[PDB]
Amino acid sequence: DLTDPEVPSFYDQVHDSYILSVSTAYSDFEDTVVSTVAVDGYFYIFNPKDIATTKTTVSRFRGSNLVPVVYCPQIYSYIYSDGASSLRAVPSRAAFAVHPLVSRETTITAIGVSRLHPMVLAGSADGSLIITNAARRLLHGIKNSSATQKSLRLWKWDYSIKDDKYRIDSSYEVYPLTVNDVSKAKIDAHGINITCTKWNETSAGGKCYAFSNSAGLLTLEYLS
DNA sequence: AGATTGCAGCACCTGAGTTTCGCGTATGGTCACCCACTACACTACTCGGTCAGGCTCTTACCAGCTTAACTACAGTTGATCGGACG
Repeated sequence: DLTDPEVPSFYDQVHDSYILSVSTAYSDFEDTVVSTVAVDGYFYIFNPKDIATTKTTVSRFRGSNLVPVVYCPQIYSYIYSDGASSLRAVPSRAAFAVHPLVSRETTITAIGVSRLHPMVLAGSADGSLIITNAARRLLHGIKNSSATQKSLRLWKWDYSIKDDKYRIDSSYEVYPLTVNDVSKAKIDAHGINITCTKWNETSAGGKCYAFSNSAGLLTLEYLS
């Protein structure tokens, strides 16, 4: 309680080890459920009214030391990296309904989403930044999912061990949804991994986004 | 409002990511056999000293003599010896 910070309202065990990310799935029609992932790999959704009577599991991942999880409030779905190399959506009231959104050759390290639109931004540690419409997956039929949903690479960082440049590539690439795909882990230059990515969420700024690599090359674009 | 057509819902054959598995190939581990080296106590044949046997050589003769030297009697002079000195 930010007004009474001396003692917590509750202190209950929910994971075996380090809890990496916690996220709130707010709604005008359902309880404020909370999701959590940890180095033990479990993804749990629960209601803070009573954890013990409500705790539910979405998945167990391989133990991974950075797992981005965010809430897409336009479609009431959590958006998460599987700790390896796929982006997936899970509705807060149907945990079994896991839909994979995109596959990448290197781990998804940062994810961003906004309160005004369903556009999800995901950055992989290969320096690739991808955009995809999560609502097109969530609000439509299962049958033609392998062809009706696609993604676009907005930018790619690259680096040369001998030339020492950072080499931002503006060229757009379309990646279709490989549903049955393998997890992958291609190692890449230390500075070119994407450390954060977020859209501005005001109406005036709503087409603007910001992203960063780990060397320091913060980058912003207005999508017009 | 019918002839032309799409959506998409049903069912069944199928495909890969993922898993469990069998074997190769090769490696450390069990343990059984029989070998090498060592050694305390022993086996046994020969060599060696001692003794007898008995065959063997070589001596030197009896008294006398007659060829050969000693072996006692015998006289002035040494120089250790006692026993006392320095």
